[PDB]
Amino acid sequence: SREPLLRVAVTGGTHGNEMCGVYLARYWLQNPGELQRPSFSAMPVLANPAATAACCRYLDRDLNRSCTLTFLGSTATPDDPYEVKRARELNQLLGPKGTGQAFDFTLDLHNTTANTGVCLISESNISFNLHLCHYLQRQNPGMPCRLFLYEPAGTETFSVESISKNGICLEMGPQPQGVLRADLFSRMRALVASILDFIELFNQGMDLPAFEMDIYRNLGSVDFPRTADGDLAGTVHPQLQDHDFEPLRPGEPIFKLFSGEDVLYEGDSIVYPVFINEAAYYEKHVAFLKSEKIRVTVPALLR
Amino acid sequence: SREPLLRVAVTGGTHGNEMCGVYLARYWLQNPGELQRPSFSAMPVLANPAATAACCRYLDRDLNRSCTLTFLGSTATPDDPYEVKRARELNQLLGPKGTGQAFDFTLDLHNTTANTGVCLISESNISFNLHLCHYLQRQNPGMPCRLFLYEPAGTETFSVESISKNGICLEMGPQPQGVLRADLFSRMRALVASILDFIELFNQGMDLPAFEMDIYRNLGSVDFPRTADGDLAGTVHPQLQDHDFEPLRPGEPIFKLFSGEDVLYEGDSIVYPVFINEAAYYEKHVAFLKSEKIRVTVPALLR
Ligand SMILES: [Cl-]
Ligand SMILES: [Cl-]
Ligand SMILES: [Cl-]
Ligand SMILES: [Cl-]
Ligand SMILES: [Cs+]
Ligand SMILES: [Cs+]
Ligand SMILES: [Cs+]
Ligand SMILES: [Cs+]
Ligand SMILES: [Zn+2]
Ligand SMILES: [Zn+2]
Repeated sequence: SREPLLRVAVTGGTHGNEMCGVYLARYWLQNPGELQRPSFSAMPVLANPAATAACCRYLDRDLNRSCTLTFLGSTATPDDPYEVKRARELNQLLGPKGTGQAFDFTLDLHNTTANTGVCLISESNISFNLHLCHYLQRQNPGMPCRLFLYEPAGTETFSVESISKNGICLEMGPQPQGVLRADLFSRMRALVASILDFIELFNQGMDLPAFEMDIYRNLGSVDFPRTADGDLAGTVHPQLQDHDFEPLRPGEPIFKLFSGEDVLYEGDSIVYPVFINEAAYYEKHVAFLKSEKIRVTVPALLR
Repeated sequence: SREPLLRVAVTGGTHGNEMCGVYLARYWLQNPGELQRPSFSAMPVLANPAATAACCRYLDRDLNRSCTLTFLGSTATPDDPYEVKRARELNQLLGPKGTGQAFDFTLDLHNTTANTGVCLISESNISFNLHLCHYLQRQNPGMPCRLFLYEPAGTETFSVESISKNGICLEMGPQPQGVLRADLFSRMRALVASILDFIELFNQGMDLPAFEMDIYRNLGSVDFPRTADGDLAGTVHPQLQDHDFEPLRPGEPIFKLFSGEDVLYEGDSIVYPVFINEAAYYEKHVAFLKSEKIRVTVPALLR
């Protein structure tokens, strides 16, 4: 017995310098009509108002890492990081996380400086999210739309979309932080419209037969090569740069050191690097994430 | 009677989030050998240490707009912007500006999120700078190396390189702020080496015969389309994005509004837009600069 998704949010500016989501959220707040469908209206939300006003990723800490139950359930304090305070507001608005009052679905919009193209980022393999990705793939022949599965591996989910009963991140790159490209703005705007169309079809009872699809599952990160003092000793190798989701094979170059030497991948198997050279990840010690490409069977969603 | 250039500086991190210059300056500070030539050694300088440590363009104000004689000659104050304080240090180091103690040449390194490719930015048409550009063009067949002339039009020059008797900015894009690409790092490193080779040949007495070359001269800026509240109402049109230094003709699209309409260029003549969609220029109200392409005659530099 299918439950429609009637409480749906689209969040932008979770990171204040990722410009598509910032400007889409700002635009929809003045022009909500675009987010309405017959069965439901999506609420646009500017997730990090202060980082957005300042055009930076975050003020005190990364909002998209502050939505764990531990943070949300913490006793308030004047000294709390801004984004912890804001996370608690989002929990009031779209949660409380893990309870029956939480929103049905939150679509959280992101941009990356990595050449990811269009990808959906999910913290679990819930079949609805896979059907959604498949639907976007179908609506956009020739346009890659990949699903990146990032299981928290324990213990606590941490993202803004995790506050809702379900949700997903739409990530689009490459785009410099603080830069709004018309091409990505329009594409994201059209993909959001399609995601809302999908929710509408789902609500109206569309049968979604079982299928198989390739997805990418997080294996873990690789840091930039560093000096003893943890400064960069090199950066992403020219042959790896811009090649997100493409096979990286053992013995292939992953970094170029300032001293001139190549650093080769020393893994035992082929992996698929994602988020290659994201500005925001330098301080996180991630030059790229390794993923495994796996073919999964997606259960039917039938009335 | 030619005067050699013996006091030469290469400045990086004038803007703390432009990563090629940041990491080249950091690397050369530990490995200066690369900046030595028979007749002279270039001194590497990290221009904005605090913005660089924080990986942002500036802390209080843009350092590359703080080197006017007015700022440099201002009475110090605890309340002074950080970059005004730092500008005064650079004036002590490489100046004082407009006096005989100033450095012979400062090469200031920049990155832009605009697709400029390689360009040299000069605040005057001094023939040495044009010969330099021509030499780089010759050393790199097939690689555009364009000269952008940005006369202050009065009254005061404002850049870090303007502190020295002469100088120039080497600008390379596109690169996201906070991202270091190996390809641009190596290219800038090789161009710096060539600039130093040129200074060495000049010092050793190379004759530089007169020639003609095309350059681009600043006409002024065009702001993003804005709402009454000065927020973005659109961004750079997809047909203009990434097309720096290419002809923009009257009647051609320059912006795409969020409402869907195109904004067309309404100028009387063809211009050549530069710095199209630079992150740092949003707050400066510049979506691009208009330039005129002009063929100039460059005087010989003979012993
Ligand atoms: Cl489906
Ligand atoms: Cl990439
Ligand atoms: Cl020449
Ligand atoms: Cl551009
Ligand atoms: Cs509608
Ligand atoms: Cs790719
Ligand atoms: Cs040398
Ligand atoms: Cs170009
Ligand atoms: Zn993000
Ligand atoms: Zn700069």
